Amino acid sequence: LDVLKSTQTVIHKALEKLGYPEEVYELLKEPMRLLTVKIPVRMDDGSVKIFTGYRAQHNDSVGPTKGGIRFHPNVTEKEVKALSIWMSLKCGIIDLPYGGGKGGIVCDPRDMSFRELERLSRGYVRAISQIVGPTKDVPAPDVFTNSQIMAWMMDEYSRIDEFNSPGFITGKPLVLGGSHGRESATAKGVTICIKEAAKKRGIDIKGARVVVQGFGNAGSYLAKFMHDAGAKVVGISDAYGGLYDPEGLDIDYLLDRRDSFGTVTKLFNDTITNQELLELDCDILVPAAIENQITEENAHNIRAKIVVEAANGPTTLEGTKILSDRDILLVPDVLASAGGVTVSYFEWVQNNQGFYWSEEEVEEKLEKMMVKSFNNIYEMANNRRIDMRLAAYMVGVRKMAEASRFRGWI
Amino acid sequence: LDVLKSTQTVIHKALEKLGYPEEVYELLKEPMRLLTVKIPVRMDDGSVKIFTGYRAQHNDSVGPTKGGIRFHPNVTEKEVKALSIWMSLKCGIIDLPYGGGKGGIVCDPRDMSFRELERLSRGYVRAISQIVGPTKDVPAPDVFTNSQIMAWMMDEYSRIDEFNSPGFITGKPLVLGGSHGRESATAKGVTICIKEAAKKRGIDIKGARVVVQGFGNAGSYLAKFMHDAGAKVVGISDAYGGLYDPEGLDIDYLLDRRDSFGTVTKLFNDTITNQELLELDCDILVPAAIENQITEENAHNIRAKIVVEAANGPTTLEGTKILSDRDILLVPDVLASAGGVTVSYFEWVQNNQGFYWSEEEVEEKLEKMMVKSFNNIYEMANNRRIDMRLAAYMVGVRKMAEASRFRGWI
Amino acid sequence: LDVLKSTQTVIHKALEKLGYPEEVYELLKEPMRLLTVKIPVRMDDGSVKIFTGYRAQHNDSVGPTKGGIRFHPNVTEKEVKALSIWMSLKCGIIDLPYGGGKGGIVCDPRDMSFRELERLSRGYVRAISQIVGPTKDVPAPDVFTNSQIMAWMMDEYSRIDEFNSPGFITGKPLVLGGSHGRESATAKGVTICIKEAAKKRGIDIKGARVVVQGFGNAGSYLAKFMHDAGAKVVGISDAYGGLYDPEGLDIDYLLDRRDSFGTVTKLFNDTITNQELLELDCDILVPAAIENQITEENAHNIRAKIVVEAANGPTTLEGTKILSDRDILLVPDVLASAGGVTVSYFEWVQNNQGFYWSEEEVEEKLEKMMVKSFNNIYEMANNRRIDMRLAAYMVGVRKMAEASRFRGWI
Amino acid sequence: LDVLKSTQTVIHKALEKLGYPEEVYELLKEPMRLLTVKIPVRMDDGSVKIFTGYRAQHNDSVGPTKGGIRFHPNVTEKEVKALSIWMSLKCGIIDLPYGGGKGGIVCDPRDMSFRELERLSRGYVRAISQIVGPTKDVPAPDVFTNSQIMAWMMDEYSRIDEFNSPGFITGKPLVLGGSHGRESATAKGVTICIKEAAKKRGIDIKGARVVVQGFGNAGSYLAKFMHDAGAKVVGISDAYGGLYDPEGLDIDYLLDRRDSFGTVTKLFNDTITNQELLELDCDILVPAAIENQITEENAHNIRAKIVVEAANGPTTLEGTKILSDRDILLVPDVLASAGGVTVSYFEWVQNNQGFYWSEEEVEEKLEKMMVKSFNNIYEMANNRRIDMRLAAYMVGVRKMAEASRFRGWI
Amino acid sequence: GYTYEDIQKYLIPVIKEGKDPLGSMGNDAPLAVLSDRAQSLFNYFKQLFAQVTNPPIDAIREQLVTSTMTWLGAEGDLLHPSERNVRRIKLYTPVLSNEQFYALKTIVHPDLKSQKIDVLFSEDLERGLKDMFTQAEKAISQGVSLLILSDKKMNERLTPIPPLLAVSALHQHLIRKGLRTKVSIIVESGEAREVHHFAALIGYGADAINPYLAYATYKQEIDEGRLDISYEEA
Repeated sequence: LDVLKSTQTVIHKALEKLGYPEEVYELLKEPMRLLTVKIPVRMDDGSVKIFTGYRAQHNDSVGPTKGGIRFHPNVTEKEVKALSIWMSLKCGIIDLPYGGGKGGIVCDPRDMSFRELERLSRGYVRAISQIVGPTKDVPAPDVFTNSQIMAWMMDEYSRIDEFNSPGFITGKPLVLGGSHGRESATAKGVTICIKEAAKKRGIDIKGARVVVQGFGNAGSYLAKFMHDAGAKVVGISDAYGGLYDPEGLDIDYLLDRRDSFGTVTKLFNDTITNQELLELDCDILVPAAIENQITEENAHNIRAKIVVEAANGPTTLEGTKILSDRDILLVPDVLASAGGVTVSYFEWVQNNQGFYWSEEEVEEKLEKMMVKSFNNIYEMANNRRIDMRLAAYMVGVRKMAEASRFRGWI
Repeated sequence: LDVLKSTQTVIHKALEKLGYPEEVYELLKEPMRLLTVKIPVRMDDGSVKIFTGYRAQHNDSVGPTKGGIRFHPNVTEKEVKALSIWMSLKCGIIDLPYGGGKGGIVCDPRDMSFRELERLSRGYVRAISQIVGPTKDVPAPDVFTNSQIMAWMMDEYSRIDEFNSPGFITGKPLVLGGSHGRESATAKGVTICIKEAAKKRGIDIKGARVVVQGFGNAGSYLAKFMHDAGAKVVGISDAYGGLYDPEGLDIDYLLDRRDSFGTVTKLFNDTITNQELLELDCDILVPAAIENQITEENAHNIRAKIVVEAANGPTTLEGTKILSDRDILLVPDVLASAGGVTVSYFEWVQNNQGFYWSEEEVEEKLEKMMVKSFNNIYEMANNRRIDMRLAAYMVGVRKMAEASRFRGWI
Repeated sequence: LDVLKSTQTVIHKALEKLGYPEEVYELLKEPMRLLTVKIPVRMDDGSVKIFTGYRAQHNDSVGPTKGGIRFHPNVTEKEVKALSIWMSLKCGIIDLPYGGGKGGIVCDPRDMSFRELERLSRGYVRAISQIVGPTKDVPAPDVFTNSQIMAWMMDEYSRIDEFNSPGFITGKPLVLGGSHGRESATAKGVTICIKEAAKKRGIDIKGARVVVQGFGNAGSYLAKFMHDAGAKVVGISDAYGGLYDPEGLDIDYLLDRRDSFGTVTKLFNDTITNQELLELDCDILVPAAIENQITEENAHNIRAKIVVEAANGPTTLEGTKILSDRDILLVPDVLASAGGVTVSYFEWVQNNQGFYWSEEEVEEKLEKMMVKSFNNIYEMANNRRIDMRLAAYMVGVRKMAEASRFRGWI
Repeated sequence: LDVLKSTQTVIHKALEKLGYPEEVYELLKEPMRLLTVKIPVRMDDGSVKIFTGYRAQHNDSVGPTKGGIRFHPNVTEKEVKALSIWMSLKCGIIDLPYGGGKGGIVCDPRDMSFRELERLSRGYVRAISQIVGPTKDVPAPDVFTNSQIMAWMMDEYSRIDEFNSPGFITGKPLVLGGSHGRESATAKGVTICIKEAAKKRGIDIKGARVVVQGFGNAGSYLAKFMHDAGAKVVGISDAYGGLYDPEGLDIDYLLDRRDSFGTVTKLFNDTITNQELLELDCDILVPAAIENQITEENAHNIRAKIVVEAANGPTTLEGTKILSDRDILLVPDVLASAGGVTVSYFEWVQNNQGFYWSEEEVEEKLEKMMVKSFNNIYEMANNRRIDMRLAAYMVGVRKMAEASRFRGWI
Repeated sequence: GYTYEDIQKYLIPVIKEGKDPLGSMGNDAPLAVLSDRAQSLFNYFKQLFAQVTNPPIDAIREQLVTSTMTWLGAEGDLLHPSERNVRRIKLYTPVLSNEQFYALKTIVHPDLKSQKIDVLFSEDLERGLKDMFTQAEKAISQGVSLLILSDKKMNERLTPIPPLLAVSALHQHLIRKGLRTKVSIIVESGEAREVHHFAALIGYGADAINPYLAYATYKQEIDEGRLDISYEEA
């Protein structure tokens, strides 16, 4: 209900800290291009259903907008605008030549079918075809979207434009112009941020104790990366509980027994709950799981020197304040989870060139980009006695404000 | 009370009477395109102001949308959508190859300057340039908008498209591709409606006892046109009351140079009977002073064999039903005030052809079009045993529904 | 099997008579743009079927190609090319600013369904979208095609091009930009040709005896037009037989009892077979029915002074030779049945202008065009002692050859 | 015998082995676009000649089609379609973002003049300009076509599109946007294939007893490249017979300036053993003299541990099966001769980027690409227990099939 | 058929103790076929056991011998297997949570397709089963690899087919027609709250089950104050 207001508040605070006037905030608080469309879709039963779609473009001064499309019944204009602004912030943090964009459709994919989903995706692409393209707006997947939906959208756009346009949409399969590293991008970015934070704090990664809350794809890849780097993972968690071993957890065996959903717990063995998993003795803590897990009660009980928010908003304002008081280095999600956006940008670059890179090239480029962003944010937060979250917000808004001023919009 | 909800309701009943499924109403109740934009404008003081703009497109099945733009501070998304639906209804009634369109900007031109207005119009065109054009969306003027603004918009679009595009926007001056008959369009339309109604009935235009609640601009024009052949009985609602009460006497031609700003025609101190006179045994009635003058209480009091609406919402549903029961002809405003839209369509045709017509050609084509529309509405109303307002609504929605069904959207 | 060879032969003969060199024949014998495409269509059962589509464009020197699309299982490249050349001949005869085009799809609409037909039409439009448009190629309907299919194609093209394109395809419904007179066009053209031939031969239309073989829409409209003009229809035919009355046949009552398919015969009443209907005593004979009806045996028995080939190829070479020997004026189909093409051209003009004419305007314009074409052909065939068929072929090829020479292609 | 039917058969068996439905074969057996055009060309004698041209596009699911053009009088629709399918297979094997394309013109350049060839190429480009471009179809050279023709085509397309389009066509000179390594592409590709095959096997490149049936252009180049490290045993089929028979002896470098037109390298009167020598205990074999040199009779006679095909159809199915049973490695020609396509792809990438690479970069990228393709083919062949030719065919068709399924065409 | 006793003595104790609740004084009530009251089809089927010719085992003590791994998808070429045989989903537990069920439904992957069949009937149970069979065959022909039998969207007019009967009938039909190995069966039924129910469904063909109604009951108990443990842990 207040997501847009909160985003506006953080934008205002960042602009005030940077010293920009109020006209910049007036321009950047709301997107300058919001489109609402009605999509008629023929269903399997033969009836026709009218779906509602939204597409918001926060800014285009830096470059073409970059956004995602989510198929949820609770989507709203306010949510779409707020997430477009957040995407702009992420792009500015990573220093991409992108703006912020966000798409949404009011639907229930659980009740929808394969052919109905294809028809809905095509209809949405048609409705927004007038303001999107490889040079205007680049969509990607979000909740209840995947490579098949991206491929359907790409086919729709090519069928409209009379020529193939792989760069119009990212998140595609490899055969259609996808990029390697699309699955381990977030985990690799989190690993890079963890390594940089450890270097800054003097903690040696070799033998460092890491706890990961969440063993999905991101959690599994992150645990594998720490194990390869030499850090010891002393705790993992899944939907059924967690495990604890100060001397190591045998990540190889855990991954071998890992199923599709990421379950690794045994049946007749007691498990460790997340509440006391977060309180374990470790140097690095990584919540990549459900949000609102760190609060006042557990902030003092947390024993981690570094906390990295792999998931979205796993920490509250009070928890951040307490961690800052306790001198615990917090890595915000807006920075940690930018690996997916970076890999989508690499996919766009590959589509533009016609040349597709390899896993090693993607790895090294992502490493350099994330390291530069992390170092810039850390230097900003050291020069100004503020938090990394505020520093990241300022870094995100600076590029957009400067581009708008240079182009003369304000 | 809600204008949008009232429009959806009238569309629903018209479609139900026509015998269409509910999916047609679901499609036509809400426009399929709603673009919201933010326009930065540099004011004369060196500051920058962000203006909000809306553009609604309702249905493109029949053809390119045609819509006016109004510069008012009270515009809203719901109002814009409702006006787009009403424009679609008018276009369907007149049988134009157009759809429903509308636009608006939240601004106060009374406060804005000439250069500021030029910049605002140019920015609006730049913002909506992607979804407008001679083949997609044709803007036109509305309240607080005029030919200078239309010319600025035309220049901006021509610069964007790298070639002259006179047909993109209507309401232009003659030098830039304007059309004759723009000023007298609405008055002429009501005159043809009155003449056709009289011809359909047994009344002639020689005596033609005419009651008018206008005497301002349109009322004065229609009274003057009637005076050539018909007569007058009483004039009401001249911004001061029943200042005119010939009661069986005519009025000398006084349309040379006169306005209501100072007196009405001769002197403000002349005898005044009262605010509302009405009544009297007349044969033609033209109520246009305020919204909803006719109510249940005075529905049976009027003694006019023919009533022609010249304002917006001058009569209620109960009054319309009472008049229909009494067998008094009632010409809806949606049909009476279509002359401006017809003339804009003629201007669009002239721009497309490259050949510009004369006043006589415009007049004769307008006569043909409005006579055909009136005859179709009257015949369908007689066949269905319904009122003229409902008949007009059904005639308007029939074209859109049939086009959508043919194209396969429903 | 030899349709293309026959068309090539008639083109060669016409060019030889006109005196053009052999390079003109080499250019005009085959189309300069033939496209073969494969259309994947998802069927109701869920399977995928690959259909084969062809699109041929004979010439474009005069202007955009004009053609038709037929949904038949026996379509072939040779047939498509030959019919494109025939369409070019028709356009040249009528003096239209068009070329020749022809589309075809290998399918069985009888076994296909409504949704499958829609999908196939959309797929064909997509496959040929790269070489067609309002300025390149204008399709129309043919065997197993109608206004719904044309509307589907138009929707597909607009959905591709991001703006409505009514002029891309003709044969549409009125609501989507169709033209009046689309049903009586062929009959009206046949009537015009009959009247001109009677004027040339000195036969007075008043009281002239007319026999019509075929009482479909064309036959019924033609009979009505003759009855209105004053000529007496002494014979009509349907799928079950024919009637004969030298003093008149009560066309009003026959049309009143006419069903959808055109049957007017009684049940327990003996009828007149077509073989002896063609031999009836009359001044005007009009076969608008199955082909290969006039041959050597019945050519001498035919008692008609004027014969008009409303249908396609109802006469053979031997029959034409015998009629020429007997001094019977033969009006070829390529000229008589051009009313549909002319009305499609009028629809294209209306789409271009944005202004849609009326039945009277269409009637008068068609009258002038057909009268001019008939007079030109008659004068050519009188100046050169040849047949009207050869004169029409020469008139058709002259414009195309001159345009190619002027543009420098030969 | 029919090349098209053979191609359809190999596609069918590859898809069956991969485990795909029959609709995939139905889609991929025939190209989805076949444009036939007639080009008028003004010859130097003032006459006009009509040339026939064909352009086939097989599948655009993966990306824009890439195809060569050949100026031969024996070209045909079936040949063009088969070559387009083969090009698609090669692109899939190399993992390029291309589809299958091909073009041809029925002409005899040996008879045509320089200006006539320029005019013909320009006319071909003008004819097919609607369905070609950097994003749709990329032409390239083939037999009787060269960089001058490519440059003329590029100039014509640039004039049509009003801007420079270097990436529309490949094979251009360096000044116009050409790429290095074009000449030695095929020879280099066979060299990398040989080196990778030897590395996979236990053979080293020091001794490397090499038998070659070439000694003409490509054969001489590969022999020279091998001579740096490996040795030679015998050379066969030098256009005159077994003129070279060292039988365990090397050959001095004689690639400075020598050709087979006059003698071979030293003298034509040197001792000649016979036409076919073969046999001998060698470790590398390179047969490229004529089509189908290896048959059932001599399949078991060869004594080479590795065979690398460098010509078109040098081996039959029975021979391939015999070699596979004997466990002799066999590198298919479709993989061996992909260097030219890879270099054309590099040129396209350079045109898109605006940055042009060097010989070293081209060489290293070619090595990486061909090594990856060879490794993938070898691994898949080992996993499926099949031959390298079938493995290559399946690898080629897998990308196309997966792209089509993802896009929803089947 | 939920009851206050059922909830308070089977669902809450399961959360509290991590095991099936114990009891004493084995069943003295009549069989389902003899009881006047309407009974679920589950109660008509009795679990068998190993008495002689084969012994039972201790799963807890010999957990290294047991395996709950389940495969979802289509089996590859058994005689000539390569890669594609393991291009499927695998689960450690046949019981599916709501989020897992939604993810499986929304996979969308062309190779891994899903189709939902509403196992509901009004008057003709045989007709309902036959429509389910036809829908399954149509989905298999289209390429679907997951069949989701749902009892949801049921009202007074449409009653849910007994899930045990539906699963068994579909399993037998697909086995007869040689298509079972190409698909997997997910059940979304409210009549699944007991170990006996889950075991019967699995043994008669169900690959996975989703007790949405039991989850909803747990959520209601949590919301109304009781069962302080959170929804996810429950």
